Parts: sequence; structure tokens; C-alpha cells
Amino acid sequence: EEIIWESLSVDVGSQGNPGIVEYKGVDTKTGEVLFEREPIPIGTNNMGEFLAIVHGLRYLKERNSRKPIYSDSQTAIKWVKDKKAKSTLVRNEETALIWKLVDEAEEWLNTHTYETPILKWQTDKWGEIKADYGR
RNA sequence: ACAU
DNA sequence: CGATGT
Ligand SMILES: [K+]
Ligand SMILES: [Mg+2]
Ligand SMILES: [Mg+2]
Repeated sequence: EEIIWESLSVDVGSQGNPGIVEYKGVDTKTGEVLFEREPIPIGTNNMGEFLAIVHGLRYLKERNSRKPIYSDSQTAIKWVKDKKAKSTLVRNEETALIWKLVDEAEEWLNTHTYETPILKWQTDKWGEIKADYGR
């Protein structure tokens, strides 16, 4: 119904899927960029969306912030809820980095607690998420 | 089908 | 058009 403006919004950007993956988190109210991940040479859109949420969780926890996180990714929200990223991406030498980060993000989820609500950004009603890359 |  | 996901 109503955007919760006091929130963090995250999104992935890619060149190819699979392809080069990056992500960022922004203040939903102002668009201020709060974190950005260095591009990862090969990953999937959903792995990036998943890493972006988990990074958001870690970012907010470190700062003692109870703000919710918005993501537009049904998939990544579910993967975080499950603490398991069910990616189809082949595990080989060229995908090792993204899979290391995904594995480490799962590991963080399995060893830490959080109350952060992870909310679906309703793109159909509200337009593009504020963290979008514009491509 | 829906979400990317 | 192609790909990633539930
Ligand atoms: K984009
Ligand atoms: Mg997205
Ligand atoms: Mg986007």
C-alpha cells in the first residue's frame, strides 16, 4: 500500500546474465548511495540480488538500525528467508568468486541474527526501486 | 503465470 | 530477443 520511506533499498546491476555483477544500497528517501560492491566478473542476477540483501542486513546490523530493506527480487527475498541461495550457476573456476561470496553470505546468515523486515518493492505500483542501475 |  | 528464478 504505502512506501516505507525510512528504509534501505538494494538492487543488482549486470552486464550479461550470467555476466558481470554489481550491487548497491541506497537510502530510499533520498537516494544517497550507502554501499556499492565492486563488480564481480561472472555471476547471475539472482546471486547479485541475494548478496545485496545480505549486505544490507550486515550494514544495518553494524549500525544498530532497525530500518527495513526493500528488494524487487521475489527470488532473492525467498533465498534470504531460507538462508539458502538456490542458484543454477555452474560451480567452476570462472564462477568461483561469486560462489565464494554466496557461500560466505549464507554462512553469515547461519551465524547471526536480525529482525530487519525484508520487503518486496512493488515496482508495478511505485516504479523502479531507488537503487536501480537504470539499464 | 509471477518476480527479475 | 536471451538468461535467472519460484
Ligand atoms: K537497471
Ligand atoms: Mg532488481
Ligand atoms: Mg534494477
